[PDB]
Amino acid sequence: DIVMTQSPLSLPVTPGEPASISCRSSQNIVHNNGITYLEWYLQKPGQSPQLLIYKVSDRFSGVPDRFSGSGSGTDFTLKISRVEAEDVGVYYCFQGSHIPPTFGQGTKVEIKQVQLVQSGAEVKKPGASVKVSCKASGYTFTSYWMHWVRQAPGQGLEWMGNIWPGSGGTNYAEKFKNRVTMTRDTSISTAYMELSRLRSDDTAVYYCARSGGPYFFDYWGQGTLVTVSS
Amino acid sequence: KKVCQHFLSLQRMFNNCEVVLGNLEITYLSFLKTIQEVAGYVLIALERIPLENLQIIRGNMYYENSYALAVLSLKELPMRNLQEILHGAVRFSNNPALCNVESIQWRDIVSSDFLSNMSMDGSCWGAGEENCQKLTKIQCAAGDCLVCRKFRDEATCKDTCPPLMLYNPTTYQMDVNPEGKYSFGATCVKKCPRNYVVTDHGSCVRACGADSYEMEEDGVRKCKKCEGPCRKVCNGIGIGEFKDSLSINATNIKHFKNCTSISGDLHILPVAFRGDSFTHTPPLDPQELDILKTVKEITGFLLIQAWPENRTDLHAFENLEIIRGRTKQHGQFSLAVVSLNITSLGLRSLKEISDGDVIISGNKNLCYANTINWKKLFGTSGQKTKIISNRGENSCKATGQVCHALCSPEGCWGPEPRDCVSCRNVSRGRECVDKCNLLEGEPREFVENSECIQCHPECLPQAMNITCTGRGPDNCIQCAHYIDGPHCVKTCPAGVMGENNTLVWKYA
Ligand SMILES: *[C@@H]1O[C@H](CO)[C@@H](O[C@@H]2O[C@H](CO)[C@@H](O)[C@H](O)[C@H]2NC(C)=O)[C@H](O)[C@H]1NC(C)=O
Ligand SMILES: *[C@@H]1O[C@H](CO)[C@@H](O[C@@H]2O[C@H](CO)[C@@H](O)[C@H](O)[C@H]2NC(C)=O)[C@H](O)[C@H]1NC(C)=O
Ligand SMILES: *[C@@H]1O[C@H](CO)[C@@H](O)[C@H](O)[C@H]1NC(C)=O
Ligand SMILES: *[C@@H]1O[C@H](CO)[C@@H](O)[C@H](O)[C@H]1NC(C)=O
Repeated sequence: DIVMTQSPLSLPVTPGEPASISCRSSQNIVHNNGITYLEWYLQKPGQSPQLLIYKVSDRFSGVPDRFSGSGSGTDFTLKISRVEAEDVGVYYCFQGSHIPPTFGQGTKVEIKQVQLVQSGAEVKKPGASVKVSCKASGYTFTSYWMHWVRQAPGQGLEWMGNIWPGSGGTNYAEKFKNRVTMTRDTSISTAYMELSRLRSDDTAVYYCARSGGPYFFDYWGQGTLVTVSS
Repeated sequence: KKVCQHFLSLQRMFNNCEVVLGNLEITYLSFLKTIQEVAGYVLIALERIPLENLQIIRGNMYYENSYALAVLSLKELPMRNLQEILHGAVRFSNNPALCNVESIQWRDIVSSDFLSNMSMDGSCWGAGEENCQKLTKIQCAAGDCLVCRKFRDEATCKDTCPPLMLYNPTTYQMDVNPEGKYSFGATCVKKCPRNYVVTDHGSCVRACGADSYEMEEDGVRKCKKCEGPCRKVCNGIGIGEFKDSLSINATNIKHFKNCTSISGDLHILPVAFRGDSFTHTPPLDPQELDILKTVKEITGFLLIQAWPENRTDLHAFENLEIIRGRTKQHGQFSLAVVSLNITSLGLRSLKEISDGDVIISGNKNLCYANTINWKKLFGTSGQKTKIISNRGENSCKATGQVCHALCSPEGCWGPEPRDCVSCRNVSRGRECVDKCNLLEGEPREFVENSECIQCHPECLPQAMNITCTGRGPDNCIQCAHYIDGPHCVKTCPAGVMGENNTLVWKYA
């Protein structure tokens, strides 16, 4: 993958200060079409990640102008001129230019309609299989990639694959190529995620993000924590 | 006579090349000895290179401009036969190591092109005193001429080969030539040899794929004009390089420029116009959809789920006529126009839906879809349309959104007279006028199997009876312009060819 190292880590910022989080990529985030796919996803504590800077220096609709971003080549950064209680959370310098998307380490900033409803949290045993559902309503279901991001506790978000409900085409990640199965039920508009051969370190929160037009994970599911232990 | 167009490649391709239809591009060891005539320029860029038999340089192409004999940076280079460079200007520049060439003049090897004759680094020509310049001027050029001005069939010299087609006064028409000879290079050929095609000019070429197309009317392949866009097999969404593509985004677009016969199944999707981040493609510009206007056949299913809102019909598929269902959406549908904002269906060409059915649903503002009779489009009996959830038929009739009364009840793709599967009266090509211009109108056309065919432009309209019974100058009944025998023609044949290319005076 691409090592999306972030200059600050768990950086605490007092309110009303110009916070700056700089993230660098192991490889140049530049695609053949010439658009740099760098995004900064706000994940509030105990909440589904939401997009802020849909590009290296653009802004997501509904996100105030207080958020900013700037960078080129491998060095990127995010600027928050004014910071309030809302800006608290974890910022993930995401990259999409490389075939497998990879999130950053996770700079937890502290202090010094369309909705996709997931399933309920479940606890399984190692070696078993956990189907993770994600009901989709409010949009044409067979018109958006149904991405399946995961967040291992104590670690940054790890991509696991997606699925196109129109044809059922799935692209599992390399770490999950021969372990997971992403299916869907078009008639009733949900996409499932049967992860077989559960392991001790497979515990995570499998968000079912929905890829947007020029940005990834436009929408997200609540998150289905799947704790697995013996 | 071997005919040709890195160095080793040309070294082993020019080993013989007695006559080169292209250019003597000898660039960067004595592999050529018998290159008699070159129909082009000679890009010679080298010390010991014979070039002895190079006689004629026709200058059909040039390096920069009138660069017939282009050289740079060859004392043992005896081009002693290079004594007449036709229709070109010698670019004999930068000859530091060339010897015995300074003494000999460099202009007699050229004719009437001394204005573009610059040269910088009685009299012998090349290396060794055994060779001479062999002056002949101060129709043979380089020295029954051995090499002709334009064309040398077998031994004689001619400016033009006998044409492949010859006017016949016996039939009062311009006929074919029994002695027809294709002008291949500088030699007339009864039949075009070397597996070459019959070019528009008559000059045999092995690649006539530019602004034309290849057609076999006789035993020899013949290059004809590209009628509109000609055939171009092109991969569709799911087959070929687009095997895992989901739609025609801004990435697989352009790859569909001039793509006539899509070999797969197009996937116009909302994700195309919205653009997709995962597949690294930007939003598709609606003006880029005109690339798909070239499509005339889809050996699959044409699925359309999104169209630009500024477009009220499927203008990008106004030339789409076939939707042969080799691959079908959901196994039943070939044309799947679904949930669009088209006021009219717009597929004014669509005439052959072979295998699959048709679903036209979600078109909240399309009314004429139900008006069409789709038993004519279907190619098999196992097909049935699914045209539902369109604009209300009663409201459509009340609001006047019904196509022209100048159309057959067979149906219509839209309100304009262009969009109509069948028309009540005769039809004028794309459209269908109230009636052919039999007695009134400028085109003054005529009826042919319920179709207006414009009469030949060189026949004057007749205001008493029909303007012309049939298409072509022969069938026109009124001709203010001159007429050849019982047929009409542009002008009397004066500069034509006869038994021995004789100028047939014909009549006054
Ligand atoms: C945009 O079109 C391109 C092809 O032009 C598609 O990209 C391909 O994606 C598959 C996997 O989905 C890869 O195996 C191919 O190598 C890609 N091709 C190229 C040229 O990059 C892409 O899927 C299309 N996007 C959408 C939304 O349909
Ligand atoms: C989608 O279709 C609707 C209905 O056909 C379009 O509505 C018309 O838009 C034109 C252009 O401004 C107006 O002049 C008409 O009065 C509209 N008709 C009605 C009654 O809706 C609409 O424009 C299309 N979508 C877009 C955004 O172009
Ligand atoms: C199709 O049209 C395009 C227009 O850009 C042209 O470049 C291409 O050569 C054409 N292809 C043909 C005539 O086969
Ligand atoms: C052709 O048009 C004329 C004039 O409108 C009409 O009377 C006639 O019936 C038409 N011919 C047909 C429908 O065959």
